[PDB]
Amino acid sequence: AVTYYRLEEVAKRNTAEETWMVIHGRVYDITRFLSEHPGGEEVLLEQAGADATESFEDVGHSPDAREMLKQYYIGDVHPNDLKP
Ligand code: HEM
Repeated sequence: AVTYYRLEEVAKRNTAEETWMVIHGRVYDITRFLSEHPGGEEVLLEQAGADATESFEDVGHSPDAREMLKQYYIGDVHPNDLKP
């Protein structure tokens, strides 16, 4: 039973205390990654709660970073929130 979030709840996690992001319709808690993030600490906080999809793809991220993504996954965006 995969879990769901809602953009709204996602959005509440705009801090360093707790960092969430949405990439390709999956939510993540990046909280712990920041320090590891080769491209920056500030870039991500710059988009907490946000759907950085467009952003992360516009910076080109590798398959390796993609794979890294799997460890910070917390769920997917609510279907009803999915934008089709
Ligand atoms: C969990 C989310 C993210 C993960 C796991 C991740 C991972 C990585 C990794 C592994 C690299 C180094 C080389 C590569 O694999 O391409 C990298 C570089 C970088 N990423 Fe991220 N990234 C994430 C989110 C973002 C976002 C949202 C942005 C922009 C808003 C961003 C901007 C950058 C920049 C600027 C660099 C390095 C400088 C450059 O290559 O231009 N990253 N990231």
